[PDB]
Amino acid sequence: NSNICEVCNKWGRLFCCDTCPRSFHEHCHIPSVEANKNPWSCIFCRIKTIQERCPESQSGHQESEVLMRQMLPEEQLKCEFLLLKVYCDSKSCFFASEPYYNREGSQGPQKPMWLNKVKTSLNEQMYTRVEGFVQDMRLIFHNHKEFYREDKFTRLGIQVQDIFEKNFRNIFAIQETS
Ligand SMILES: [Zn+2]
Ligand SMILES: [Zn+2]
Ligand SMILES: [Zn+2]
Repeated sequence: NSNICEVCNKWGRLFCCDTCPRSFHEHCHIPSVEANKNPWSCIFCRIKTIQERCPESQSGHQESEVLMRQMLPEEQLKCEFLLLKVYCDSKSCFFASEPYYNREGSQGPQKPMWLNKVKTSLNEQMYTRVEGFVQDMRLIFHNHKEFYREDKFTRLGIQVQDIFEKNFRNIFAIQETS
Protein backbone atom coordinates (compact mmCIF):
# COMPACT_ATOMS: atom_id res chain seq x y z
CA ASN A 1 0.00 0.00 0.00
CA SER A 2 0.84 3.70 -0.25
CA ASN A 3 2.71 5.20 2.78
CA ILE A 4 0.90 8.52 2.55
CA CYS A 5 -2.78 9.41 2.99
CA GLU A 6 -4.59 9.59 -0.37
CA VAL A 7 -6.48 12.74 0.67
CA CYS A 8 -3.93 14.95 2.52
CA ASN A 9 -0.66 13.38 1.19
CA LYS A 10 0.85 13.14 4.74
CA TRP A 11 2.18 10.13 6.65
CA GLY A 12 0.87 9.28 10.10
CA ARG A 13 -1.60 6.68 11.50
CA LEU A 14 -2.81 5.18 8.22
CA PHE A 15 -5.43 2.52 7.43
CA CYS A 16 -4.84 0.51 4.30
CA CYS A 17 -7.38 -0.52 1.71
CA ASP A 18 -7.48 -4.35 1.18
CA THR A 19 -8.57 -4.09 -2.46
CA CYS A 20 -6.40 -1.26 -3.74
CA PRO A 21 -3.08 0.18 -2.61
CA ARG A 22 -4.55 3.43 -1.15
CA SER A 23 -4.22 4.47 2.45
CA PHE A 24 -6.03 6.94 4.74
CA HIS A 25 -6.00 8.78 7.95
CA GLU A 26 -9.03 7.79 9.99
CA HIS A 27 -10.92 11.12 9.52
CA CYS A 28 -9.56 11.88 6.06
CA HIS A 29 -11.55 8.92 4.60
CA ILE A 30 -15.29 9.65 4.27
CA PRO A 31 -17.07 8.05 5.98
CA SER A 32 -14.43 7.83 8.84
CA VAL A 33 -12.55 4.55 8.58
CA GLU A 34 -14.74 1.82 10.09
CA ALA A 35 -13.67 0.29 13.51
CA ASN A 36 -13.53 -3.38 12.59
CA LYS A 37 -14.09 -4.92 9.05
CA ASN A 38 -11.35 -7.27 7.81
CA PRO A 39 -11.10 -7.05 4.87
CA TRP A 40 -11.85 -3.29 4.44
CA SER A 41 -12.53 -1.63 1.15
CA CYS A 42 -12.07 2.16 0.76
CA ILE A 43 -14.57 4.49 -0.86
CA PHE A 44 -12.77 4.42 -4.25
CA CYS A 45 -13.19 0.63 -4.30
CA ARG A 46 -16.84 0.81 -3.17
CA ILE A 47 -17.65 3.27 -5.93
CA LYS A 48 -15.87 1.12 -8.53
CA THR A 49 -17.96 -1.85 -7.42
CA ILE A 50 -21.24 0.07 -7.95
CA GLN A 51 -20.10 0.84 -11.52
CA GLU A 52 -18.99 -2.74 -12.22
CA ARG A 53 -22.26 -4.18 -10.89
CA CYS A 54 -24.31 -1.81 -13.09
CA PRO A 55 -22.28 -0.80 -16.14
CA GLU A 56 -25.30 1.12 -17.44
CA SER A 57 -24.97 3.48 -14.44
CA GLN A 58 -22.26 5.20 -16.52
CA SER A 59 -24.52 6.19 -19.38
CA GLY A 60 -25.20 9.93 -19.46
CA HIS A 61 -27.74 11.52 -17.14
CA GLN A 62 -29.49 14.89 -16.91
CA GLU A 63 -28.42 16.95 -13.87
CA SER A 64 -32.01 17.74 -13.05
CA GLU A 65 -32.79 14.01 -12.65
CA VAL A 66 -29.64 13.43 -10.55
CA LEU A 67 -30.56 16.28 -8.19
CA MET A 68 -34.04 14.89 -7.46
CA ARG A 69 -32.75 11.49 -6.41
CA GLN A 70 -33.45 10.49 -2.88
CA MET A 71 -30.40 9.87 -0.71
CA LEU A 72 -30.59 6.05 -0.65
CA PRO A 73 -27.34 4.23 0.27
CA GLU A 74 -25.73 4.41 -3.16
CA GLU A 75 -26.46 8.18 -3.57
CA GLN A 76 -25.26 8.77 0.01
CA LEU A 77 -21.95 7.04 -0.93
CA LYS A 78 -21.59 9.00 -4.17
CA CYS A 79 -21.98 12.32 -2.27
CA GLU A 80 -19.44 11.13 0.35
CA PHE A 81 -16.98 10.36 -2.43
CA LEU A 82 -17.58 13.66 -4.21
CA LEU A 83 -16.94 15.53 -0.90
CA LEU A 84 -13.78 13.48 -0.49
CA LYS A 85 -12.54 14.41 -3.94
CA VAL A 86 -12.82 18.09 -3.00
CA TYR A 87 -10.85 17.52 0.24
CA CYS A 88 -8.19 15.79 -1.95
CA ASP A 89 -7.22 19.21 -3.39
CA SER A 90 -4.95 21.23 -1.11
CA LYS A 91 -6.96 24.41 -1.85
CA SER A 92 -9.86 22.86 0.09
CA CYS A 93 -8.16 24.17 3.26
CA PHE A 94 -9.65 27.58 2.52
CA PHE A 95 -13.20 26.18 2.62
CA ALA A 96 -12.94 23.51 5.32
CA SER A 97 -13.65 25.31 8.55
CA GLU A 98 -16.17 28.00 9.51
CA PRO A 99 -15.37 31.33 7.83
CA TYR A 100 -15.76 34.85 9.14
CA TYR A 101 -16.34 38.04 7.26
CA ASN A 102 -14.86 41.46 8.09
CA ARG A 103 -13.63 43.24 5.01
CA GLU A 104 -14.06 46.92 4.16
CA GLY A 105 -16.66 47.22 1.38
CA SER A 106 -18.20 43.75 1.71
CA GLN A 107 -20.91 42.21 3.76
CA GLY A 108 -20.83 38.53 4.83
CA PRO A 109 -23.20 36.02 3.22
CA GLN A 110 -26.66 35.41 4.57
CA LYS A 111 -26.01 31.65 4.79
CA PRO A 112 -22.44 30.77 5.51
CA MET A 113 -21.28 27.29 4.46
CA TRP A 114 -18.16 25.20 4.72
CA LEU A 115 -16.88 21.68 3.96
CA ASN A 116 -16.78 20.42 7.53
CA LYS A 117 -20.43 21.43 7.94
CA VAL A 118 -21.38 19.50 4.82
CA LYS A 119 -19.35 16.61 6.16
CA THR A 120 -21.29 16.63 9.45
CA SER A 121 -24.56 17.02 7.59
CA LEU A 122 -23.81 13.94 5.51
CA ASN A 123 -22.76 11.95 8.58
CA GLU A 124 -25.98 12.90 10.39
CA GLN A 125 -28.12 11.93 7.30
CA MET A 126 -29.56 15.45 7.04
CA TYR A 127 -29.85 15.50 3.27
CA THR A 128 -32.88 13.70 1.82
CA ARG A 129 -32.05 14.33 -1.84
CA VAL A 130 -28.85 14.80 -3.82
CA GLU A 131 -30.00 18.39 -4.46
CA GLY A 132 -29.51 19.31 -0.75
CA PHE A 133 -25.88 18.25 -0.79
CA VAL A 134 -25.10 19.87 -4.19
CA GLN A 135 -26.82 23.14 -3.16
CA ASP A 136 -24.69 23.47 0.04
CA MET A 137 -21.49 22.62 -1.91
CA ARG A 138 -22.22 25.24 -4.58
CA LEU A 139 -23.13 27.79 -1.93
CA ILE A 140 -19.61 27.49 -0.46
CA PHE A 141 -18.06 28.78 -3.68
CA HIS A 142 -20.80 31.25 -4.52
CA ASN A 143 -20.51 32.92 -1.08
CA HIS A 144 -16.74 33.21 -1.62
CA LYS A 145 -17.04 34.81 -5.06
CA GLU A 146 -19.60 37.29 -3.82
CA PHE A 147 -17.59 38.31 -0.72
CA TYR A 148 -14.17 38.72 -2.33
CA ARG A 149 -15.55 40.77 -5.27
CA GLU A 150 -12.52 41.86 -7.36
CA ASP A 151 -9.78 40.68 -5.01
CA LYS A 152 -7.71 38.08 -6.82
CA PHE A 153 -8.48 35.74 -3.90
CA THR A 154 -11.85 35.12 -5.59
CA ARG A 155 -10.01 32.78 -7.93
CA LEU A 156 -9.60 30.19 -5.17
CA GLY A 157 -13.38 29.73 -5.20
CA ILE A 158 -13.40 29.31 -9.01
CA GLN A 159 -10.62 26.78 -8.72
CA VAL A 160 -12.15 24.56 -6.07
CA GLN A 161 -15.58 24.89 -7.65
CA ASP A 162 -14.12 23.53 -10.90
CA ILE A 163 -12.79 20.51 -8.97
CA PHE A 164 -16.23 20.00 -7.41
CA GLU A 165 -18.08 20.30 -10.77
CA LYS A 166 -15.73 18.01 -12.75
CA ASN A 167 -16.01 15.34 -10.04
CA PHE A 168 -19.83 15.80 -9.86
CA ARG A 169 -20.10 15.22 -13.66
CA ASN A 170 -17.83 12.11 -13.39
CA ILE A 171 -19.35 10.48 -10.30
CA PHE A 172 -22.94 10.98 -11.29
CA ALA A 173 -22.25 10.33 -14.98
CA ILE A 174 -23.73 13.57 -16.23
CA GLN A 175 -24.28 13.53 -20.04
CA GLU A 176 -21.34 15.20 -21.79
CA THR A 177 -22.07 18.48 -23.66
CA SER A 178 -20.29 21.43 -25.35
ZN1 LIG B 1 -4.98 12.40 5.59
ZN1 LIG C 1 -9.45 0.83 -2.19
ZN1 LIG D 1 -27.43 -2.83 -14.02
